[PDB]
Amino acid sequence: SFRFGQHLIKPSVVFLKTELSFALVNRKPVVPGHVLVCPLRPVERFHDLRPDEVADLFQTTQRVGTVVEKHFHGTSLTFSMQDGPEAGQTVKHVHVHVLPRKAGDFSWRSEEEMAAEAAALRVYFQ
Amino acid sequence: SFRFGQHLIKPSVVFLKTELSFALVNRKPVVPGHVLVCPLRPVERFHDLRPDEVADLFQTTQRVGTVVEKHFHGTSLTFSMQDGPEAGQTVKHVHVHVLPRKAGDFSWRSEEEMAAEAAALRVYFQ
Repeated sequence: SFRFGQHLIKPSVVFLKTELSFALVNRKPVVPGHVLVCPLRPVERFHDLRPDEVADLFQTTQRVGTVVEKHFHGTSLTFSMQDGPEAGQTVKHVHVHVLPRKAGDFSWRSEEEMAAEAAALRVYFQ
Repeated sequence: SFRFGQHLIKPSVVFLKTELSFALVNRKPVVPGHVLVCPLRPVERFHDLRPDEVADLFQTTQRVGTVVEKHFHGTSLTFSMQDGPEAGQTVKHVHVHVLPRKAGDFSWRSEEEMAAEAAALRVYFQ
């Protein structure tokens, strides 16, 4: 349904889609609620996004961060974008990792279980 | 000159200031060209920025990242925002760390030396 690098995400796991971005649940979160926010348009590097895709990528990231920090009971969030091969980018598509954080906080999901974290998450988005 | 948490940055070390954001050189970069991009307005948490401050924080971060990746010869960039106490936020002011990255890449500056990286950097900004 949704394009992410050279993988096709099923909407079942996509919990937000805006005018220019989309958000998905992780097949292997680093921590609970580890979600990703990407631009719909498939570009590998951050300097490739027109300015609007940027305002829309990060406005959406603000929103999502708040939801997962709430739903997953964290008290802080970590945002991180590995921009390019020497920075960690495996899948070649701009993407921000949003991880909720817990006091002294510090794998493989089933298409249906991820499908469950997704529906849970859609609820906070009006 | 510029407010960052409860420290007052001298413009000598500020190399970019937009309509709503500013960028500074690090008194102790983790790697060369480790710069920070913050909202002018002093808020501690990312959900506190109105939407425009967000579009302006991250459009500016796009620009800056490109400059430091160039000037400092990296081939990738790492962007990371420690949003809140349980995520690493020491100084309590929204801020994105932009670090240039190098193939297998992997402290205290003088007000005047930082003042030098700054002037160097201002040059790429028209």
